[PDB]
Amino acid sequence: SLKIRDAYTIVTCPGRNFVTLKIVTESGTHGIGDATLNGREMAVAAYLDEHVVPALIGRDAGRIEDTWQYLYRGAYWRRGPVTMTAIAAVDMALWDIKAKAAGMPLYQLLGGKSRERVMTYAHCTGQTIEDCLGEVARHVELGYRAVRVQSGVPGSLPAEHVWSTEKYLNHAPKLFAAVRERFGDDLHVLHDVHHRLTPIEAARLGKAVEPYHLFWLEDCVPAENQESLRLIREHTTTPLAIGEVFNSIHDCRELIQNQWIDYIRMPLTHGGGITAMRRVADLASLYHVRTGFHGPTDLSPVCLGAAIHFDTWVPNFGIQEHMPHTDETDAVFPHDYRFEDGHFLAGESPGHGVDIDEELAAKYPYERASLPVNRLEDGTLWHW
Amino acid sequence: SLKIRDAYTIVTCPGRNFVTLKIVTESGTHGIGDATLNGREMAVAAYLDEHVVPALIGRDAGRIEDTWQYLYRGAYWRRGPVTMTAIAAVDMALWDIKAKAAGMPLYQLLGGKSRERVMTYAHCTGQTIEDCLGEVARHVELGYRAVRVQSGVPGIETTYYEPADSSLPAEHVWSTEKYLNHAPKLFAAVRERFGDDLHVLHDVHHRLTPIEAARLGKAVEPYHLFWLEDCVPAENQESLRLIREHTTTPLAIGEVFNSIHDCRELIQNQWIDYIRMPLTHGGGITAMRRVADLASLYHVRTGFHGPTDLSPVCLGAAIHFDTWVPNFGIQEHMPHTDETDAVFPHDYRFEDGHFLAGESPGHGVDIDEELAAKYPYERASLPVNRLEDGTLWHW
Ligand SMILES: [Cl-]
Ligand SMILES: [Mg+2]
Ligand SMILES: [Mg+2]
Repeated sequence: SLKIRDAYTIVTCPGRNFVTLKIVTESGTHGIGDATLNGREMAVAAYLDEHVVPALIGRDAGRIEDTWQYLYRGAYWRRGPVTMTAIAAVDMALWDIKAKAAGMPLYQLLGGKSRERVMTYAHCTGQTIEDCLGEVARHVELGYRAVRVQSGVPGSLPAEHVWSTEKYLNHAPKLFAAVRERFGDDLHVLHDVHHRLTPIEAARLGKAVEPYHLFWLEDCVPAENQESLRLIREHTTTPLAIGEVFNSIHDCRELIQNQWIDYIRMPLTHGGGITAMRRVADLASLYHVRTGFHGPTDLSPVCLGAAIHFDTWVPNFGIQEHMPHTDETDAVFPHDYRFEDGHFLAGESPGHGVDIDEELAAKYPYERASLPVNRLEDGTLWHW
Repeated sequence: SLKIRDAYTIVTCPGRNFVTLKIVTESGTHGIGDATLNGREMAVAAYLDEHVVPALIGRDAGRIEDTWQYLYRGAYWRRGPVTMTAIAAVDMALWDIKAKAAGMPLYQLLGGKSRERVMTYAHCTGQTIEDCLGEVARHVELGYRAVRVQSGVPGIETTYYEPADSSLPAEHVWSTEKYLNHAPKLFAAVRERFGDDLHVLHDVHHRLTPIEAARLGKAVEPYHLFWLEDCVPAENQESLRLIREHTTTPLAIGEVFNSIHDCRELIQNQWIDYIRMPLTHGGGITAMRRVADLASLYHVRTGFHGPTDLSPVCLGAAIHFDTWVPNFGIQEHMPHTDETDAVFPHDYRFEDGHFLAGESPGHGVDIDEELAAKYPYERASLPVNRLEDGTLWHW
């Protein structure tokens, strides 16, 4: 393997912000990794630019494991979203370089294909239940076998939304009943609670939606305290998914080992890269837990390409979220993964199959954009 | 309550790097908060500059709790050293403002004094055991009632003073077995020369596995350590169980934590005796009050991390906190340089081995921005540790 000659970040906004890390070896071979942390992007950019990048110069790029441990342990302050995203970007770039050196697409390096295609789900959202059903129909036509459904509840800086738990709990089952009435049983139907309930509230929701057989009920409750899942699991057989806001195996080890969830959602970019996520997937597999990588637009095509490779190999694959990037984003990040009849197909190019067009990236300057916050009707700052 | 008219960071290196957040209200009143994260300073600087500061403008400065929740929950990505340090800086600055508004020193706002002075410990280090003993003698004469003792390990070139000593991480070498065979000799020697009154502390600094730390704890029981600190890496909190079940040497942990969720189980299971997470890295006064209160239910006491890499702003606020908190254990003292002290004027005092909280309204610390500008940032990273075979280990 060859030494790192150069490493640098690229920041671009082709429809939204992305941060990318590029590593270049003495042979000229290079790899890239996603470093995007939505709404806190420059924290990661600075973590990389000032503290990590300079330490990479001269390192042996082949030493993926050593580098991961060096950045993880060597930071002294361990775990965290900025921290683990910086580490993920390095890790992804190094796996890219290793696969290129091997002359293999990334999935081959990981252990080869376990499946012929990677099932996705699409976001189907409407203001009304009827609007949502319209979106489902349009996505089913495109070949999506699974859909995440959400509808309105009647009644630069962060936007401020208002929330009512009880109005939502009383309304949500109506959406799922309408989805089943219109589409029947074959369709996989997913729902994202987006952190807003307490455990016994989520247990009530879980029970209420059992007749609709959801693929998963996602992020029922904030789970910094992993025990938060216990009451839900004890009271419902609706499958549960969690973890897009996680960055470490230590955020979910207990959730997994106690069989409190069915799908782990932590993605490559935020969960410490391929190196770390293999270990999470493997722990999950001991307990029948499957992968369900977060895949919003705010993870770049670099992450998506690598995710599709990972998805193609991992035995306990569950599903891959798909929120299509804009044409501008796809142009900045040329890639060889393909979408066909509701599924991804991994690329065959050595590496994870994604590149970055630096000249085109430079046409789209960073523009600050923040995630919304949520407040209760009395003004209480809540979970968004 | 007044609105925030301005907010900004100040970066300065009067001997080492500090990052400070300053918040200014409509009336001109201001507060400051420590934002320093040793070896990753610019990540926090950017977190604040690019993402938090712009959202602070126009907010009601009196709404400390709401602002804490807004930044913690609103980030979406929760916890973590960069995240929680940024939040702590805001929180500290806002408590500073509130205490000034109340016309009270911070400890009064928290519930008043629980003690008349704040006991500290000093760092005593030397290449040989004899060198270390000379330092103990020197600090005991200064009035320290407590000392953390560290000495070199024969057959090991470098062991765990400003650790962030290079632009890029220095590479140290480590041998667990040489350390385990040697360390008890240090404590034996300290007790032989100084007797039983002195509080003696030791920092294992993350290098052992649980059963190894169990062995060490047992071996040092005769020497009655105040605490054995950071025995094992503790992302998996269960890592403390074997140690606790095998030794009665008191245990301290947590300088590398940033959330109550990093130590909830350690505390509730009674696996530690002292919690070390400090204000700057632990989400500020708002969060650390809750951590200290959970700890008190289980006889756990506070032992705030107090290295040079937390600024006088943190130290001053820590001393106020220490003065009020019922379950106070001890306050670490690593003296700042004269230049650092000049850049952050403050009213806490050190007398006869103890801190005395200030009496001026606020946390009693300010920053001289004109002076701070005279000391430019200089990157400094913490070292890494490798085993003798080259394995990247825990520093
Ligand atoms: Cl972080
Ligand atoms: Mg989600
Ligand atoms: Mg320590």
